[PDB]
Amino acid sequence: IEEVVAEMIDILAESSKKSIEELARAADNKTTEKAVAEAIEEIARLATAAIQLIEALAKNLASEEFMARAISAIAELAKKAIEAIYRLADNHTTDTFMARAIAAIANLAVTAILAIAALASNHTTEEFMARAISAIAELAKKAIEAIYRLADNHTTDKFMAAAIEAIALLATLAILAIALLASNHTTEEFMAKAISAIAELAKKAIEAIYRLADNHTSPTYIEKAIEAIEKIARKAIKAIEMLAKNITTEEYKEKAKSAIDEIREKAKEAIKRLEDNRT
Amino acid sequence: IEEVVAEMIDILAESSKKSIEELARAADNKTTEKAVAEAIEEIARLATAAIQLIEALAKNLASEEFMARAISAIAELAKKAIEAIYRLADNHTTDTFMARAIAAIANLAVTAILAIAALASNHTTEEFMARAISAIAELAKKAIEAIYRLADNHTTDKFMAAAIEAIALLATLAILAIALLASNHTTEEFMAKAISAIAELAKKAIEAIYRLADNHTSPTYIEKAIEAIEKIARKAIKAIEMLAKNITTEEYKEKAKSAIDEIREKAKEAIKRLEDNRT
Amino acid sequence: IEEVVAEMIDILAESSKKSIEELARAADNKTTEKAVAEAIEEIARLATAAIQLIEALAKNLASEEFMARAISAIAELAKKAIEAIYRLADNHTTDTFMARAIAAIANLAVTAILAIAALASNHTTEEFMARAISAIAELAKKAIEAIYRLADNHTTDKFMAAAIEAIALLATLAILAIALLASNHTTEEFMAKAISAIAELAKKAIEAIYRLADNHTSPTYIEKAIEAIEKIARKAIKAIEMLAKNITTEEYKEKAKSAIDEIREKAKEAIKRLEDNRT
Repeated sequence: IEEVVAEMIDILAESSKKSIEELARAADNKTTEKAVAEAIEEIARLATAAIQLIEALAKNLASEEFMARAISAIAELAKKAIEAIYRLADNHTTDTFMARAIAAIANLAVTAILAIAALASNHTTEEFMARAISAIAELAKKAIEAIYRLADNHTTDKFMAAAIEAIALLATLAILAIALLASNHTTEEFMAKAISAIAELAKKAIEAIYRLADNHTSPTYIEKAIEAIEKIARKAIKAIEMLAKNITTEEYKEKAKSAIDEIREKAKEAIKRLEDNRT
Repeated sequence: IEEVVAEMIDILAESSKKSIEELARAADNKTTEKAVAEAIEEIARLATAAIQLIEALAKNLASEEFMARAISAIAELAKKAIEAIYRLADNHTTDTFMARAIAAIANLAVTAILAIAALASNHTTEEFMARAISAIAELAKKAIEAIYRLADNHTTDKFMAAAIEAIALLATLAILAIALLASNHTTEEFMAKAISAIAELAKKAIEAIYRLADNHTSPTYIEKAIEAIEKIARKAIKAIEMLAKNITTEEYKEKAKSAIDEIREKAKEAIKRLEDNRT
Repeated sequence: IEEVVAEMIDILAESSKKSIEELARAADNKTTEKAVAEAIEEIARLATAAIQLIEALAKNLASEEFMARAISAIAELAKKAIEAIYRLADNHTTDTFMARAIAAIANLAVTAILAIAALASNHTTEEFMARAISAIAELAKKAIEAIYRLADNHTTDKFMAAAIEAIALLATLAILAIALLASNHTTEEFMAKAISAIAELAKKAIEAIYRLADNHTSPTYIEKAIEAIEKIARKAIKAIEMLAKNITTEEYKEKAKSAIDEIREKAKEAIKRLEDNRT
């Protein structure tokens, strides 16, 4: 009975969340930063382990109802961990450790997204697939935002550039993950939302990278930021287009065409602002 | 040829065993405590990594004989790692690190249990599944006492509660894992053996939590211990109940209810005296 | 679309590689030996992480060329990390840290090989499997040399014995992995090539261990070295034989008989010279 298996999943989830919180609460009472990073590491490893366990267990589910429960559980684990890591990250003074917290957030997000994507591939109901797609989008945006806020506190362009790199992958993979699942929708309504979700991800990543990039002093890194931004846009456009290639009603695609145009105009404007501020 | 795959699995196991003890042996002559904790984590990683590798290798096996060896290998790894961690944990003076050691064992035990469950799910023969049931029970019991033994030498009570929770999950997860495997049996005698295993785990876990509670100083903790105990009891009973539902013969059922009756009252017995030890 | 999954794989591979080079670059300018080791741990985990992600994704591919891309990607990941680690290991003065470095190199190679082995099992065309066998063999040979070069820099015979062990495990598993993959060849031309790969691996591992053993002063470790060499030879010979039973043409078998003989003669020569060096 998967109900019992889903219960096994819940048990793992609640404990993981509980452990994460207490460890976080413990970290607030510690002084030396190396140990604070360890608290983040413990949170990161626990979340990664639990996600891996739940996924492997989730493959043994035939019921979408229970598969949605596993995905629902997995997403909250990621979000909870990301928040815990973020607030702990606010207490770091060394960019190296702040970079590691950023690294941890990205890797959790990638792990969670890919896990959800792999599970979501087995859904026949579009409603549940839309929820999985929604979860991925929310995870990507959350992780990207956390990284941005942390990035403002770096002094080294190299570390800010490293943050930019991490954001780009979160954007790319999330889009790709969404694309694979969105390709499997027969309902036109849900397909339009994926385009909307993708567009928002593109806008978020592009804006964040711009804002970090605007704080660079070295031309070499700003050029890397510019390179990164358009690649996100080009990826997003293909995703929207390919999904649009398989939809028949133009009403929704005209908005999809609008989405493509907005992504371009936002990206072109962002890059344009960056080049104008270069020497 | 699975013989070769089993040979790869065996090689992985022996190497893992070799590394774990050596690291443990090294740790006994080092002080610091940080390095001993590092050794424990390394041991945890070795066992977890090896178990994950072995499972993945074991999943491509069709012959049950080789799979039982794989299940046995996983069981042996845990016991060696657990025993090693326990003896090393006794060499720490800072209770926090012993609490961390408890975390490693619990997470380690869970990894092994689910792995065995996943392998055992592919068995058609009740005999080999029965070996897995005993193994899972033995892993939980070994880990639970190990956690129990460690809790007695520390000074901060809440970590006993942290230990108590960890104990609860081992009991909790083991029961469900046992339930899933027992569910695939057609012969009534073996189901009774599984119920007995469940009963032993429950009493084992419940007694431990009780023994920790008398060593607690503040009132809220025993209520949590009480909370922990009862959740274990109701489920185990429910698991036994649902398994008893699958028996047609009148003889065995009285023992299943006997198991239920013993689990309830003994649990009741443990808890109420705590109220006598409660303020 | 498998292209999209392969596209996701591409992002992960380049990024892991991106991070690996950067971590290596940072490590070379730092002074605390632990921080270099810390970077190595990061290199190991990231390399391990990407493989863990890629493998699960690659299993969802139907086109074999894309599977070969994944095998290639995994292979390139391992080599890059190993090379990076070696460069860092040369900067260690303490053998203790070097033993850990040896472990990391070994563990990465094992991870990649097993991943490829699991992936390679899904190829029906002998051509790509021959590439898969080749990739595994080259990874093994590369890892053996890196460890061998590092072993030359140790002062403690015990740590070299650990290095000898590390070489042995890689040789054995690669040989066994190749055997499993070679078992799936129908063309005798291709089966003979797998035998050749095994023979080269055997001679290489034996050669490394022999040269390391000559630098020992203690008989106890050299006796372990004879043991180490001999176990490898026995495994390789039987592996080649098992492959030979499924060959129908006597011509290729003579090469296998030759291959076995070359392995045997190499081992006795190696062992005998070691016996001449005992007191």
